[PDB]
Amino acid sequence: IVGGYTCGANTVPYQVSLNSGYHFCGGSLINSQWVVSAAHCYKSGIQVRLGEDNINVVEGNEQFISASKSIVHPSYNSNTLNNDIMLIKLKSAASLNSRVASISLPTSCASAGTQCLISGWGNTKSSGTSYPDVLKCLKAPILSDSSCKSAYPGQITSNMFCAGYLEGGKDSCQGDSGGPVVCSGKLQGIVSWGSGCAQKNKPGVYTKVCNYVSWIKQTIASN
Amino acid sequence: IVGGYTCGANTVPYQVSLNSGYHFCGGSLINSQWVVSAAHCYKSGIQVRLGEDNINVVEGNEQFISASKSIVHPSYNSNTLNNDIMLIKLKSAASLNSRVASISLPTSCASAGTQCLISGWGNTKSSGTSYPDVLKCLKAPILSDSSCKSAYPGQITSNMFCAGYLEGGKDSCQGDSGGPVVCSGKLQGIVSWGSGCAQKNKPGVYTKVCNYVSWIKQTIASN
Amino acid sequence: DDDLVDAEGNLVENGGTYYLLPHIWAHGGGIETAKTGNEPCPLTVVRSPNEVSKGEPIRISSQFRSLFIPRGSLVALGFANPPSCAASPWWTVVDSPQGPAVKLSQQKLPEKDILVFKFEKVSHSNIHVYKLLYCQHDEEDVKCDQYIGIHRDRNGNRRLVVTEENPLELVLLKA
Amino acid sequence: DDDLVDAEGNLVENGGTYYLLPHIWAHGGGIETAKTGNEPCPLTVVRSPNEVSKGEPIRISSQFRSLFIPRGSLVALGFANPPSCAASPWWTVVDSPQGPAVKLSQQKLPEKDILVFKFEKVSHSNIHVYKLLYCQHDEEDVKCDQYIGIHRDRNGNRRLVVTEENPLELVLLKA
Ligand SMILES: [Ca+2]
Ligand SMILES: [Ca+2]
Repeated sequence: IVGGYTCGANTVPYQVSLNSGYHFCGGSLINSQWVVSAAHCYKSGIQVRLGEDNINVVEGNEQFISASKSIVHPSYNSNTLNNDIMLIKLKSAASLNSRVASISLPTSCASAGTQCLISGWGNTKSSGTSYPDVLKCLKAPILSDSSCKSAYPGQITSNMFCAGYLEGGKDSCQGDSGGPVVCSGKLQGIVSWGSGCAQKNKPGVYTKVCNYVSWIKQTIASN
Repeated sequence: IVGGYTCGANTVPYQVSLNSGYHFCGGSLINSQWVVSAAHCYKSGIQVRLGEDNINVVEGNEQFISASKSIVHPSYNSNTLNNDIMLIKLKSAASLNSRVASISLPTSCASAGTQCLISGWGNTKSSGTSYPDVLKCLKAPILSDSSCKSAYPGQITSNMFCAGYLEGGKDSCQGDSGGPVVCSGKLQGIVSWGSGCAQKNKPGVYTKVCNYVSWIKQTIASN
Repeated sequence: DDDLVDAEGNLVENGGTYYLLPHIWAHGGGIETAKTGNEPCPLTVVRSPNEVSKGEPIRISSQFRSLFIPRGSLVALGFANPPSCAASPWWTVVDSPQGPAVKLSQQKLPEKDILVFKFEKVSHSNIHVYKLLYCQHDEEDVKCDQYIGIHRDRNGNRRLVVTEENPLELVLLKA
Repeated sequence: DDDLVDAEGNLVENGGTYYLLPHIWAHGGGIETAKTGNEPCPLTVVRSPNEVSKGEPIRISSQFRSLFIPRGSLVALGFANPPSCAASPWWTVVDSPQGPAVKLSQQKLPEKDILVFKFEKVSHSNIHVYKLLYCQHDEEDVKCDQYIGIHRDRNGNRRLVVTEENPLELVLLKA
C-alpha cells in the first residue's frame, strides 16, 4: 500500500497472507474454510497464514493452514487480466476469534463515491521499493466507471472497477494482489492490477466481486 | 556529492563552508585572509566556518570568521553561468594549522584524465533528498573538452571544464557549489553547475580556476 | 532586489516544489494544464480559472549546484505531478497559432528548449511578486528580453504565452 | 512456482531489471540499441554484435500488482537506461518495410502500444529458456500468436522483429 497507514495488529481480521516460503499475495476470509484472493496469485502448495500483522515475526496469533485445493476462475484470462478471482479451500478449518474473522460477500455492487478500506503488505513507494513488516491500510473511494475507462483505455471490463485517487499518491501496489477491498462491511473487490502505483490518473483496478457471488457459491457447495 | 565517501574529519583543511544561518555553499581557503568560491554563491552576510566536519555539531576545531568583502568576478554572467568565481576576504586572518590549511593556486591548467578530489556537504543522492552531517569526498578525473561540450550542447565556455563519470552514479550535487576540486595538490576547479546530479552524460561542470590566477593575485593585492 | 524569494521572503529551494499563484490583485488561480489541439492529455500550460485553486505544484530547477536559485539564473519549470503522455514534466516554449506557447511535450526536449525561463522581481514591495521571462540563445550569450503573458483562448483557457503585453505576475508558495 | 523464471530458477521480480541473454551465443549477446535508417538516435532494438556482452539491463513489468510476474501475463519491456532521445524506456512494435519491428520512440506512446509482450517457456530439460511472443488486440481479447526474432540487416545489426522464423531464445539474468 502506498500513501497508507499502519492498520493495527489484527484490526483487519479477514486479511490473510498467501505464503510460499515468503509472502507473495493477499487473500480474504469468507468462512472458516474458504479464502478468496486473485487468479494471478495462483500457485501450487500455497500456505495460508491467518491472524497476521508482522509477517516476518511470530507474535502468537498466527494460524498457518495449507491449501488443499486452489480453484482459479474458469473464465480467467491472464492476457486481459479479466475474471481475476481465485478460491482457496483450507485443509483445516480456521478457528474463528476476534483476530481471525470472515468478511461477508457483497450484496450489491457499490457505486462511485462509496468509501472502502484497501489493505495488504505490498510495496509502499510509487517510485522505489520498501516492503513493510506490518499490514498497511488505505481508505479509498470507488471511482466513476468512466474515470476508470479513461485512465485505462480499452482495458476496463464489467468485471473490474477503479478505486483510489486520480491525482495519485495513495494506492495499492505490488505485493497487495489478491488483497481485500471492504466497503462498509462487505467484500467489494480484490486487489488485481494497475499501471505502476499511485501514479497520476492511473488508479488501482480491482476485481468486481459482486459479479462472482454465484460462482463462489457453486464452488463452495460442490467442494 | 553522490557516489562519494566520508572524507574523515579535517582531512580537507582547505574546505570551508559559507554560512548565512545554515550551510549554502562550499569554498576554498587560498590563504589566511581569502577564500575562493562561486560567483552564484554571493550573499552579503557570509560567515566562513573553517576547520569543519560535522557542520551541525561543534566538534571543537572550528573557526568562525565573517567576510568583510565579497568580490564577484567582474565578468560573471548568471544567464550563461560563465566566469563563475568569487573572492571572499575574511574579517580577521585564519589561524593556519593541520585542521585549517590553505590550498595552492595553479600555475598551469590541468590535463584531461587527471584524477581530482571534489568535496562538499551537498546532496548525497540526487533522485531524492539527503544532506550529510559530515563532509563527503569523491575522486573524479577531468574529462575531454569534446565530450564535455557534447554533454552540454552550446553551453561550454573556455572557463569551464567537466569532471566525473559519463556513466553516472558519482558526481557532485546541490550543496557542493563553490566548493573545491583539487588535482595534484592544486585548486583546478570550483563546483559550479550541471544538469541534475550523477546522470549519464551529465558530468559536473567546474569553473576553470587556472584562467583566473592573475585576477586572483591582482585582487588580493588591492583589497 | 533581484534575489528570488517565495511569499514568506524565503529563497527558493533549487528543485523545490512550489505553487505559482497570483497576488490578490488578479483573477484566476495557480498554474494548471489543459487539453488543446490534438493533445491526447492536458499538455497546455495555463492559469487556472478558479480563484480558489492553488493549481499544480511546480518543480523549479537551476543548473547551479547551490541549495537555492541564484540571482539572474535561468530556471527550468516543470509539473512535479505531470500527466502521462508528456515525455518529461518540463515546460517548453513552442511555436503555435497563438504565438510562442508554454507547453509540455510528448517528446524529450533538448536542454536548450527547457532552460528558457527567468524570474524577475517587480520593483515595489509589500508582496514578493515576480514576472516571468522567456530567454533565447544568441549562440554564446543568453538573452531574456520577452515576458510570458496570458492569452485567453476560444475555450476559455488562460494560456501562458510570450505576449507583447499583459504580463504574467507570480507569487511563489512552498508546496 | 510459475512459468516465468530466471537463470537461477527464481521468479522474476515484477518491474525488476534483467539481462536478456541468448541461449546460443553464436546468435549474439544481450539486448541493446542501434541507430538504423533515418533514426536520429539508437531507436532500434537489437541483439548486441559482441558475443560476450550481457547487453543492457531490461525492466520487465506486469500491470498485475504481484511481487513477481504471473505465469502467462503480458509484459512491457524497457531499458533501465535508455538513450536520451527516447520518450519512454519502453519497447513498442511499429510497422516497418520488412515487417513489424521492436523499437523505441521519441514520442510518449500510450500503454496499448507497450503492453504487447509475453514469454513462452522452451522445453529444455535443464536451463531456463524462453521465447518471446508479440501480442496485439483483437476481439476484446489480446492475442499472442506471433514470435519475435532476429533479422540481420545490411549494416550487420541483429534486429529484433516479428518474424516467423529465427525465433528468439532468451535466458534472464538478474542485474
Ligand atoms: Ca506473524
Ligand atoms: Ca562542526
